[PDB]
Amino acid sequence: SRRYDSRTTIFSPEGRLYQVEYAMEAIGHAGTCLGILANDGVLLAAERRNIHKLLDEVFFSEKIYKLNEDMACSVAGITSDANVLTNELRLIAQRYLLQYQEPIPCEQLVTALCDIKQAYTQFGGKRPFGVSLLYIGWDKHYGFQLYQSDPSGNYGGWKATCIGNNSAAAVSMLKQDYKEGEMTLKSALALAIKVLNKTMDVSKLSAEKVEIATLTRENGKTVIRVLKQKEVEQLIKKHEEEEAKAEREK
Amino acid sequence: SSAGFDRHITIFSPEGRLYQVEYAFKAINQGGLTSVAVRGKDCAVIVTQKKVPDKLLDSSTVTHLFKITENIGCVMTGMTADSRSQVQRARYEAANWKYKYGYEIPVDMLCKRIADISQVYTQNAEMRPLGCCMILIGIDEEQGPQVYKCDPAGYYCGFKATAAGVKQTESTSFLEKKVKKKFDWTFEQTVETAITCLSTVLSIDFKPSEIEVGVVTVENPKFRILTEAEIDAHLVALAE
Amino acid sequence: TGYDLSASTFSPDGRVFQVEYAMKAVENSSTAIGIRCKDGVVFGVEKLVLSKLYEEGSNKRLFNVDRHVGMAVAGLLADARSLADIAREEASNFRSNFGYNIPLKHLADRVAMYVHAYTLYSAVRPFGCSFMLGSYSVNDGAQLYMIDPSGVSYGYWGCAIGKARQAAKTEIEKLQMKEMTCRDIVKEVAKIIYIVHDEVKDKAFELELSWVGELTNGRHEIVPKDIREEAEKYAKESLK
Amino acid sequence: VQVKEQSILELGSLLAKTGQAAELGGLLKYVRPFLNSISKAKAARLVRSLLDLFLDMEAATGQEVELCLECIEWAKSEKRTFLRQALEARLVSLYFDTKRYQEALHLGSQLLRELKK
Amino acid sequence: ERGYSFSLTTFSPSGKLVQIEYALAAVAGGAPSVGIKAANGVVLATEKKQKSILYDERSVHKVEPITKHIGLVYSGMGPDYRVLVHRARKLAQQYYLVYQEPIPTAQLVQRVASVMQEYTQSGGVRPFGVSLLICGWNEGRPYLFQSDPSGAYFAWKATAMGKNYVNGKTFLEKRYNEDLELEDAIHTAILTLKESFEGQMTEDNIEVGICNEAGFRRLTPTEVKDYLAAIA
Repeated sequence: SRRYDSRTTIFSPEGRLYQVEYAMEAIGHAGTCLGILANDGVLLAAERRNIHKLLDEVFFSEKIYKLNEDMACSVAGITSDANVLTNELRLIAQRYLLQYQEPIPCEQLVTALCDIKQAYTQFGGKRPFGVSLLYIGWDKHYGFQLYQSDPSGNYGGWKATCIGNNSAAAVSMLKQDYKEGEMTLKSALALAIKVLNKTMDVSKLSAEKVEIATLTRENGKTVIRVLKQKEVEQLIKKHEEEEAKAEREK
Repeated sequence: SSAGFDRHITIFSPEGRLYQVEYAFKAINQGGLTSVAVRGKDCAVIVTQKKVPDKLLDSSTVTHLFKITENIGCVMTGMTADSRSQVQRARYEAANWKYKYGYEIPVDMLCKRIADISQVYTQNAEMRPLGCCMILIGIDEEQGPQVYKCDPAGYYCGFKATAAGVKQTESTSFLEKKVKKKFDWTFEQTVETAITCLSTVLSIDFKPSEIEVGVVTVENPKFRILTEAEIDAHLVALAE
Repeated sequence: TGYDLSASTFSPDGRVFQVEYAMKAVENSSTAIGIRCKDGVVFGVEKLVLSKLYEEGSNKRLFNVDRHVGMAVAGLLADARSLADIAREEASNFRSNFGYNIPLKHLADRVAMYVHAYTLYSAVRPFGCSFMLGSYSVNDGAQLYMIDPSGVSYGYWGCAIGKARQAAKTEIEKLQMKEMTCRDIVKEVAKIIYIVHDEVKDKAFELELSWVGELTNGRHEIVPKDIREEAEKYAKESLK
Repeated sequence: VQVKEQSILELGSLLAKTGQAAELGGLLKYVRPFLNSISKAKAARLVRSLLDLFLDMEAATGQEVELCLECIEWAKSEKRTFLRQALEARLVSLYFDTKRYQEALHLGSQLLRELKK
Repeated sequence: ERGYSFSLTTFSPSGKLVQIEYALAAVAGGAPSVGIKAANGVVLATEKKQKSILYDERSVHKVEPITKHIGLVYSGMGPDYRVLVHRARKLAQQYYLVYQEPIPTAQLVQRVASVMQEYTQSGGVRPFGVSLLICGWNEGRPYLFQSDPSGAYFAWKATAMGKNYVNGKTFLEKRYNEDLELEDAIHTAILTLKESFEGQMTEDNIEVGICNEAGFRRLTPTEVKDYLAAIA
C-alpha cells in the first residue's frame, strides 16, 4: 500500500512544495481575464476560448458567475473545479446571511474560501485545486473592491490585475498607464480594450471572442449588467479610429 | 506501452487499455475444461465434461452444475473457489428478490445484478477481479427459453449458442456453421447437436460416465440433471 | 519482476503466485493420512520427536472440532489452531441457531469460504494449513473431506498430505477399503506409516491415531492404548 | 391497412409489366388523398417506387410532364429538400428527350447554385 | 475493510493530468455516434455490431430513457455506462420527489457532471471511460448536451463522437444549418453514419432515438428499415 502512494503532502529539500507549483504552471495556459476599477463601477474582461462554429450559446453567461446580490466572479483553469468552488462559496454566503440578516462583506467570504482551499495542502493526501479566480463587489464598509485568489491559499487586494497566459505583458502595460482616483466608467473600457488588443495575437478583436461585465451602484439596487454584443462593435471601431488618428499624428 | 503501475493495478495504460482485467480472461483457461450451451424451440441444454484422474477421489462430488433456483440453472468455468463464491452470492440475491417483490425473479435481472456487482472490482485498486465465468439457463413467461452469459469484466449478454473454456473459438465456429442452415429444432436434435459439438471438437468418442447434462423445458420448468442411464440412451440413439 | 509481492496481482500469464508459495510452505510438513471404512473413518499422524526434553502428548496435531467431528492438520501450527477455533465457534453458532448437529456438507463449505476470503486483498496474507475433516452419522454414513489453503475442498475415499503424500497414496490404492470394517484398518494404517520416512532422515517418531464411527456410537476420540500397542506390534513385521 | 399499400405496389408492378401507362397514371391520381394518412417514410418510398416505374417505360405524350410537376409541388409542400432536388434532376433530364429549348436550361442553372452549396 | 485514501490522479511537471488524457484516448476508440437538433426535436444515432450471428441483437440496448423526455447515448467503455444510467435515474427521482415536477435537462446534466468530476479526485479510484450525449425537450426549445470524463460539458447544435469524430464534425459543418425537420435530420444522420459504417447497413445494426414535444421514444426496427430504404 505504501508502494503505490505518491506522497502529495511532504516538503522538498529545497524548501518548497511541488504540487502547488505545478498547479500554478497549469494555470498559466487556458484563458485570459483581467479586472479594473477607479470610480463608480468595476469591470471584468474575459477571453472566450470555446469559439467553434457549432455552439448553442445558452445560460446567458460563459465565465462570469453571480455569487450574491452584489458579488460576481470570473475563473481560470480547470472548469470542473471551478463549478465545485463556486457552488461551495454560494452557500457560505447564504449561511452568513441566515445567521446575521445582513449582506456578507467581501473580505470575509474571500478569507473563508481561501481557508478551505488551503486545507488541502497540509493534510489529507489529495490532489490540490488547480483554480485561481477574481472577485468584484461592493459593501457599505469600503465601497467597491477587487480581490484575487491563488491555489496556494493566499490572496490580496488590488487596483488592476490580469491572470491569463500573457499576464506579464498586461501587468506591465497596466502599471505604465493608470491614474489613481480619476478613471471614470468611460475610460476604463477603452483601457481594457487596448490591453486585450495587445495581449491576444488575433487582431481586429472579433466581438464574439471577448466578454465584458460591469458592476455599478444604484440607490438600492447595485445592478450587475452583462452588456450585449450590440455595443462592443462601436467601442472597438472607436478605438481603431482613434488609434489610427494618433498614429497618423506621428 | 506501459508507464508506472499500470501493469500491477487497474489503471489506464497510455494507449487506453488496462491489463489487470484481460489477464483474468487467460486465467480462465487454467482449468482445462470446456462447456457448451444450446437453446432450442422449447428447451435449453447445458453440457460439460468431467475428469476424475484417480480412483481414490469420490466421483460423486465433482459436479460443476449447480441449482441456483428451482427454475434457473448454471454452469461455471475457471478457478473453483471463485465460482463457488459467485454461486453463493447468486443464491442470496435470488432469495432476497423473492422476499422483497413477491414474485419470481427474471433471469436477465439476476445476470445484470451479478455483473454490476462484479464491475466494482475493476474500478478500485485494492481487489482482484475474480477470474471465473458464468452461464445461466432458464424459462421466462411469454419468451420461452433463455441463455445468458457473464464474464469477469462485467459484460453480460444473451446468446443462442455458447461455449466457454479452452476450445471456445472452434466450437463457436462449428455451432455457427450448424445454425446457419436454419433447420427446425426439437429436444432430441438440440441434445444431439450439443453432444456432437464437444465430441468432434475433442475427438474422443467417450462413455456415459465422462459428461454431465442438464436440461430445462416447457413441460416441467424445474431444472433437472439427467441420470446416467438416460444419458446412455441418448448416446446410443445418436449412433445409428 | 515484482508480480509476486501482493495477493492482488495477476501475473502476465494469468495466475497468482503467493498462494503457490503457501503451497510450497505446506509441502514440508511431516505426514497425515485418513481413510474411510464401511462404518466410519480412521486418521493417522506420524509425529517427529525433535529432542528428548519434550514430553509425550505435546502439541497434538489431531484436533477435536465438535462432538461428532474431528480434524487433522498439517502446516504451520498457529494458523491451524486459529482455523480450528473459528470452525468450532461456527459449529456452536449453527447448533444454537437451528437446533441440531451440523452436517459435514455445510460446515466444510463454510470453513472453505472463510479461508478463501483471505486470498483477494493485499492487506492480509493467505493461510498456510491443509487439513482434513471426518465424521460418522447413523443417518448419513461416514464422511471425509479435505481442504487446502487455496480454498478448495473435495470428498475422498482416502487421502494423504505432507512430504510423501504420493508415496503413501501408492500403497493406499492397493487396499480394498470398500469392504472391511474399520477394526482391522488400524493395523494396515500402522503398517503404511512404518513403510515411509526412512530412519536416515530422522531417528525417532511416534504415532497418533483417532477413531470415529458407529463403533463409538457417534463420539470421536483417541484409540485405547492397548489397541495401538497391538497395532504397532503388528506393523513392526515389515522388516522381513 | 398496410396490405392495401402492398397490393398497390404489386398491382403497379404488374401494370408496368403488361405495357400500358394510362392505368398507371390513374393509380397515381387515385391515392393522393389517401397518402396523408400513413408514415412519411412509406409515403416517400411509394412515391419514388411509382415515379421510377412510370418514367422508365416509354413515351406517352399526355402524361410525361404534369406528373413530375405535381410531385415537385407535393415535395415542396412536404418540405423535403433531397426528394425535391432529385426530382428536379429527373425533370431536367426528362425535358431534353422531348426536344425542349429553354426549360431545360434555366432549371439547371437555378439548381447549380443550390447543389454547389 | 478499508480503501487506500490517496489520489491516483496527480499533476505532472508540465501542469497536466495524465489519467484524464488516457481516459480520453480510451474513449476515442469506441463505437461512433452522431447527434443533431433542428428547430423541432433531436435525433441521436449510434452504430451497433455483434461479432457473429450467435448474439441476440434484441436483448440489450444502447439508447436508454432516463425519464419521459430525456434521452442518453454513450461512446467508450461498456460496463461503466450502466452505473451512470442508474445514478441519473436516482437523481431524477429525488428531484421529482422534492419539487413535484419533471427535472429540467440542464440540472440533470450539471448533477451528472458533478458526480463524474468528483470521481477523479477521491482516493484509490480511476476515472470513468465514457463520453455521453444527452437530449431533451422542455418548455418548447429542444436541448442537447455533451459530457466529458473530466466533468466539463458543452452545448451543441450538431456533434459527432467516437471513431473518426473529426471527419464527422467536418462533414456536419458543410451540411447542417438552423432550419430543418426531424425527417431530414434523420436522413443526414444516417448519411453521415454511412461514412465509417460497414459494407451493408441493415435495419438492426443501427439504433435511432427521437425527441419531440410529445416525448422520448426508441424507434422500432420496422420504421428504421423504412428510413434506411429510399435513401442512399
